[PDB]
Amino acid sequence: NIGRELTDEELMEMTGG
Amino acid sequence: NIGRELTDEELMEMTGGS
Amino acid sequence: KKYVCVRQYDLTDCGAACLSSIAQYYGLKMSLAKIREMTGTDTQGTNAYGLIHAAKQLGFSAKGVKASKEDLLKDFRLPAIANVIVDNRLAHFVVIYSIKNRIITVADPGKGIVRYSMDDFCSIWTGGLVLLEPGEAFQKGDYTQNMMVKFAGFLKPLKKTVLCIFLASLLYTALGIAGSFYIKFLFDDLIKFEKLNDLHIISAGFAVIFLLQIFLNYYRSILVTKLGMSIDKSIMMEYYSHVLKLPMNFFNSRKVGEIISRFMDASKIRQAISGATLTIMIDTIMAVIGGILLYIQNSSLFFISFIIILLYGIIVTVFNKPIQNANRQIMEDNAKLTSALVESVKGIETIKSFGAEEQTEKSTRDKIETVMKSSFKEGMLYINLSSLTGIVAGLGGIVILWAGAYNVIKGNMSGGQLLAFNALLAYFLTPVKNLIDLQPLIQTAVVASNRLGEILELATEKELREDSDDFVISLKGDIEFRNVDFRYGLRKPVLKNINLTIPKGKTVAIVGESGSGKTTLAKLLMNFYSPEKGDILINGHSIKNISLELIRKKIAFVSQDVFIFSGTVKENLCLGNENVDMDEIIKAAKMANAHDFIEKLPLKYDTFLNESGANLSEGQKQRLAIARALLKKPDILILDIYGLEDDVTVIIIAHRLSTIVNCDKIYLLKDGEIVESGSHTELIALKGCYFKMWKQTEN
Amino acid sequence: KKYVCVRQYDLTDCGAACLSSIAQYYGLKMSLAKIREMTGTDTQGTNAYGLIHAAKQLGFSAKGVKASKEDLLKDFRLPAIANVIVDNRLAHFVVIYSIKNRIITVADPGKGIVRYSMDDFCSIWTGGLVLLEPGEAFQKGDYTQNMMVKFAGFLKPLKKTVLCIFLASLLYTALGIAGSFYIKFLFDDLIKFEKLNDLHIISAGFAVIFLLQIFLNYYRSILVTKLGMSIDKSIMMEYYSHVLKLPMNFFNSRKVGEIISRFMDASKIRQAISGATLTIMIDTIMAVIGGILLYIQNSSLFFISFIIILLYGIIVTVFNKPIQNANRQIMEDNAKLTSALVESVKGIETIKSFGAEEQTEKSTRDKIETVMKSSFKEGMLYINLSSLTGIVAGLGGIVILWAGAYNVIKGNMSGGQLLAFNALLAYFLTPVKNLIDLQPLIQTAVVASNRLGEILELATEKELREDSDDFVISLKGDIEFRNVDFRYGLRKPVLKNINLTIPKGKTVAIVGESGSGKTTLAKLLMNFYSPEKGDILINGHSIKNISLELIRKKIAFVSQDVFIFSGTVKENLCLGNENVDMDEIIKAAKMANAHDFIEKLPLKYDTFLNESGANLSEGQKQRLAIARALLKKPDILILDIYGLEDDVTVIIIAHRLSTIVNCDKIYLLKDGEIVESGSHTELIALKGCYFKMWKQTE
Ligand SMILES: CCCCCCCC/C=C/CCCCCCCC(=O)O[C@@H](COC(=O)CCCCCCCCCCCCCCC)COP(=O)([O-])OCC[N+](C)(C)C
Ligand SMILES: CCCCCCCCCCCCCCCC(=O)OCCCOP(=O)(O)OCC[N+](C)(C)C
Ligand SMILES: CCCCCCCCCCCCCCCC(=O)OCCCOP(=O)(O)OCC[N+](C)(C)C
Ligand SMILES: CCCCCCCCCCCCCCCC(=O)OCCCOP(=O)(O)OCC[N+](C)(C)C
Ligand SMILES: CCCCCCCCCCCCCCCC(=O)OCCCOP(=O)(O)OCC[N+](C)(C)C
Ligand SMILES: Nc1ncnc2c1ncn2[C@@H]1O[C@H](COP(=O)(O)OP(=O)(O)O)[C@@H](O)[C@H]1O
Ligand SMILES: Nc1ncnc2c1ncn2[C@@H]1O[C@H](COP(=O)(O)OP(=O)(O)O)[C@@H](O)[C@H]1O
Repeated sequence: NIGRELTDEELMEMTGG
Repeated sequence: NIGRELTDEELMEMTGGS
Repeated sequence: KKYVCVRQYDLTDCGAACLSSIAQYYGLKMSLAKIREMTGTDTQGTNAYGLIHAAKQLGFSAKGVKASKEDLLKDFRLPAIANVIVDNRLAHFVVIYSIKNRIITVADPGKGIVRYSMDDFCSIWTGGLVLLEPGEAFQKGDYTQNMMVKFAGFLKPLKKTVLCIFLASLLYTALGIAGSFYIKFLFDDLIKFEKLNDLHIISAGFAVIFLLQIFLNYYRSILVTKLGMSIDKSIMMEYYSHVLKLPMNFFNSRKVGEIISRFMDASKIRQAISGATLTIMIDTIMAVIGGILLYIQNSSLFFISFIIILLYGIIVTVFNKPIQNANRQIMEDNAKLTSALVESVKGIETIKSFGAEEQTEKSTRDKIETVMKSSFKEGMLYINLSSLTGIVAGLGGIVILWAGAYNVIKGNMSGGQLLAFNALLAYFLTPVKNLIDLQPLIQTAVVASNRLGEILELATEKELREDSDDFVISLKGDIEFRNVDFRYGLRKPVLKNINLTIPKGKTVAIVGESGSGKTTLAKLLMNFYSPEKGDILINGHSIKNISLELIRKKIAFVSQDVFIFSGTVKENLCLGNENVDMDEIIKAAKMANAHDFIEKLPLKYDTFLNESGANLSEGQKQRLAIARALLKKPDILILDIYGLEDDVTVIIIAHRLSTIVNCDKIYLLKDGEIVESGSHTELIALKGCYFKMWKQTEN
Repeated sequence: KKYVCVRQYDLTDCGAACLSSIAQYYGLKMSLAKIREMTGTDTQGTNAYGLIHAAKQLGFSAKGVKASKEDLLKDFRLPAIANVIVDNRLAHFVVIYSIKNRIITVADPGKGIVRYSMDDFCSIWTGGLVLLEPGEAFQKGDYTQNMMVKFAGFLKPLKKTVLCIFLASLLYTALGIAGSFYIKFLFDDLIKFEKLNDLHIISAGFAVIFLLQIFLNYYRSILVTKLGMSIDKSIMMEYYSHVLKLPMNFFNSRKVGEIISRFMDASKIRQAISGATLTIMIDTIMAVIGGILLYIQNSSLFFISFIIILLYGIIVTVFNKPIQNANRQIMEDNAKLTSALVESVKGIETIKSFGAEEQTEKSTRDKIETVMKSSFKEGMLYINLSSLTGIVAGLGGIVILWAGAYNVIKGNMSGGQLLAFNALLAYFLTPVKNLIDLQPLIQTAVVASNRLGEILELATEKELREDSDDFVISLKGDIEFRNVDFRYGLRKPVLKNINLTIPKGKTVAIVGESGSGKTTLAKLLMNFYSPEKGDILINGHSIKNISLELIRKKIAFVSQDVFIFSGTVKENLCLGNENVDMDEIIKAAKMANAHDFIEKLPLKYDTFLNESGANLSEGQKQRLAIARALLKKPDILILDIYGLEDDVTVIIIAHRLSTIVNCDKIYLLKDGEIVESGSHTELIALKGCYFKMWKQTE
């Protein structure tokens, strides 16, 4: 239970590659 | 004088190399 | 447990590699090419949403949070995919395994297992974490296969060639070992007793032996070359034949360079399939025989030789890993420099306009300096390795001569025996050195075999298709979309809810703004992609149950992005069709109105189009595509000309509102849904969004 | 009289190479770059008109004709230029040199001197011919410069390093030659007399000698690596700095790969600037010393070794050329295969739509078969070369041992001396073999040096500038095009006598169809290109007499082909200038309404746009370009009224007439002329073409 659970909009925003 | 003289417009149609 | 780091195969599979590493940590091994498509990886990369979706699809309980520096010190799950930004340029994914105290150990898919200070990691860390647990429905397994065993099956039709190479190598080795005693016979027998008559006969015999050895080397070199050519051709053609059958989501999620770069993997696989196999099975026997002979000559000198080869092996093994790390850094720096050079040459207009020539010179100078530094690091590594190997070899030779002289003085051997030992050394140390030098080759070939053969496991387009129908032959009818949804690989949904019916044998036009999705409907109607939810019906029949060949044959799509391949004008028009009459070709070219400039071109319908029709203009290339589509003689025609029968359905995709006034029906697509539909007059009178965009654009 | 065959440096310079070959045959030698730029060679090659134009410029009298097989045997100038359709896939230029007994001799710039039959030549021949002959205004000479001279002049600052490498190499050679006598001391003196303590002492001494040799090799390798990197960096940076100053006709006429391959040419040059010089010096001295020592040991064995190295050199020299030809063929086949693979992968959707997977598979299989066939021909060449070299080396070693044993039996030598001779052979055969092996390295370096250094002789953009008065400080005023003529290279003219006037501070627009030449006016206004006839005037003064810095600084051009460089948003918006404060960039972004999307980014004004703004799309890159142009603060702005000063001229280029109605003046560009000029109401009246395009467009 660390920090704040990110929403689908925020999940789709932190990328990599 | 071997052949028909090419015109100045038709000369640009005789290209080569790419 | 052990820390698993799965290295990347390409430049944009960071999240897939991290998920694979975490899955393998808990005992679930899968190919990277399957996890890469589960995560929705594409050209841009992977987002945390794809990682969560794939992990939940893998049985893991997945969650995504944004944390702070102090949140790390708290206790939580071990694997912990994390987001970083290296060089402040591009985002990246790593796996933070454990936090002992102030030290962060991470599996980086691009480098390996590395360790950062807490401050350094917190500097590069972006605060985003992907928490993973092995769920409740997570089952352990190993769903991979040995690629090297798979590619070793190409040797089965070449058993005769392999046997011939083996026999030639055995004869070559035997003749060389026999010829290594010439100097012993010289010094011990001929020179000592002044046998002039024999000298000539023995010398001629050894010359004949050497000539036979040369002939055997010639023959086996030809055989090895032919074997390698065959294996390369087989692997390359198998890979290409499989790639040509894969769905469109394979090509849209990968670059052209990624697909083409695996043609160089075939050579790497061949190296260990053929050369390494030959080296093992030949040099093992050769080294055993050479060591037996050396031990027969002298035990102490054989022990010295064994120590020499052991030291060489230790040095090479120690220098193996550092050398491959520096080469990768050089390749990365060279790629950066090449990108900078190409990008500055292509944008010379802007550089000259803004006067940014000194800036470009400085940037290129800095990148060249970086490349030179990396090259010097690798060169220093190679120089150190060569110096150590040379020390070992030269001192070993000197010590061998020293101990041989000592033994000759003591009477254990003779000078001719010492020189014969020096030759049999050349027939002993070389096989073991060749066997030792197989580690980089085998490692590279294993990596390449996995990289190439994980794609051969991918299901083809025909395999994924369900049962077809042998009673649907014509696609004429009504095209209807029932609650169609679509996304381009775990991204924002292009279409949110699509409901539209296209009347039979009519002309319709879908209107919208840039990025509305009209091209997506065009692709979905041709089964290039499948809707994630909904259905597409053509004359009361599901789009999935119609034969794929019929779907591709009876539907034509002409876009502004035409594709012309190198070949004659007739060859481009006859793409995929072999037996076609020339009258049909000229009729289609006349209908497409491309029959004028083609005749203007030399050779008429044989003009080779250099570099994808570079000589032709944009307006001309479109007309060839239209002629090709008309030659296909389709039932549905999607344009972005009109001379077909009225029965064919015609669909028009355009952002302009003027050329489609006469269309029978107009569908307005906004925000991924069909907001308005009907004829032009009805939409104009309806005072909908069509009226707004008509007043804004066309006034 | 020798037949001169100038080879190609690139793919599109066949006609330039042919004209250079003819000129050299007639006694005029020039660099290929100047001839290439006179012929109008570009990315599509050159045509006949360019060849006659350059020949007339070069003092020749030239003409172009179309002949037949009946005219290919009459009396005419023996050296001519002929057009071929090689492979029925590529048009190309060759030079005809002699026809007699029905055998055509042609210099092909891509292959060399070749001889076809009448049938094959007439099969490939197009019938076109260029006839040339020296005229009254013909001047011979040699205007080409030696490039090895200057690329070795780069070695002048690094002479101390070369001297250190030389001294280390001589010390290494002396230590190795001294250590070559260990086997002689063993067999002749230590083993024979059973001296055990002396054995240990001499063995330790020779071990120390070998260790010193290893240290010297370490030091020399470090120095050589550093010298090579220094010379590579110097050549590369010189080439790049000169290239960045060249005019835009240098970049329009060449591809990106053509400009980039000179970076590999730099390393090719260095391999002979550094490697060949040190090799020649060190190995010549070492070979002489080793030969003297071998002759002292035994004359007959020395003669045998000399014959060995002579045979090796003969074999290598004979095999040199076919290996190069096979390698060239292999590279060509690899290029064709890669092109086919890239085309098939890029156009996979069309292949799937038309069901041409089997045809593409068969075509790629055929190209792979061709590549493999070309690779086996070079493989067999190397196998034959290695087999002959191995025969020579092994039989020479056997014969050396045979003759040495004969001499030892006859008392002319000793066994230790024979073993020492075998050890010393490494210091005579290796240097001469290395000297022989320099033939492929020096020819390649010469070709690379010519390729790279012919560009460095080209005039830069500032050099070609005329006299510029330093009184003009602003470009605000009427823009006049007087009788402006232009053509891209030696092609058909694009602008035929443009004459127009753009008022001061007014928003005017240029309309026309696609490909009319509207962008050409903008490019000429920015002085990227100069008009071949006519003049362009800003504020009365001629554009040629205003400093290039002011022209490039006070004129901005934003088109659809926006280029964004790999860097932060602030870095791209601050291209060219760095002494800019953030409030100015904020104001420009607000004016270009680009502020919002930059704000909603991971790092506002610091987001790194990888792969030339791959994150952004068409619509944001244009806004970034507009913001950058506004930061430029131009007196003339060309677009495809944000802030400004109400006297800054704005010129709009478009083909959709809807957005031009409000423009003060509208210039219709047809057939290379400004046919109609006026307001929207005036032109839409009974004027002619403008009404036609207005009614057709909407
Ligand atoms: C201090 C000592 C330093 C010495 C270093 C000096 C080394 C510098 C050397 C430089 C050599 C430069 C040669 C270039 C010119 C060749 C021209 C040519 O056309 O060749 C042609 C033939 O060639 C031959 O047939 C034989 C060549 C004669 C070379 C003599 C021996 C080489 C060196 C001896 C060394 C002795 C050293 C002794 C030392 C004691 C090539 O034609 P092709 O198309 O390729 O194929 C031919 C096929 N065909 C056969 C069917 C026809
Ligand atoms: C005299 C008694 C000896 C008895 C021993 C019997 C064993 C016989 C074997 C001999 C060795 C021969 C094997 C070597 C084969 C070889 O090495 O073959 C050379 C190729 C010659 O052909 P090549 O010159 O390459 O063709 C033209 C190429 N080029 C010049 C145009 C470049
Ligand atoms: C007294 C009896 C006398 C009999 C004499 C007979 C001698 C016969 C000798 C043949 C042996 C030849 C086998 C050679 C095998 C070989 O030479 O194999 C190379 C090893 C390469 O693999 P390696 O370097 O060990 O990998 C490192 C891995 N790791 C440590 C990094 C984890
Ligand atoms: C009488 C019997 C005759 C048999 C003849 C057979 C010949 C045997 C020759 C094998 C040579 C193989 C040697 C391999 C040694 C080896 O493989 O050991 C290397 C050390 C591990 O180094 P490594 O982990 O790879 O990396 C660096 C890590 N570190 C050390 C820097 C910390
Ligand atoms: C294309 C493949 C060809 C490969 C061939 C390579 C072979 C290289 C060998 C060169 C010819 C060597 C033959 C020379 C033989 C010779 O030269 O034999 C030396 C000994 C003769 O004795 P000699 O030197 O005349 O001194 C006599 C003094 N004394 C003893 C009477 C006191
Ligand atoms: N090959 C692709 N891969 C991923 N996304 C794509 C691809 N092609 C289009 N898209 C996305 O789908 C959306 C639909 O755009 P598109 O249908 O091409 O517009 P239009 O209907 O005007 O042609 C776009 O916003 C684009 O970002
Ligand atoms: N960089 C170039 N190199 C060679 N030819 C060019 C180049 N740019 C344009 N052209 C040719 O010159 C003509 C100029 O037209 P252009 O200025 O592109 O029209 P518009 O401004 O309406 O797009 C075009 O027909 C094109 O064929």
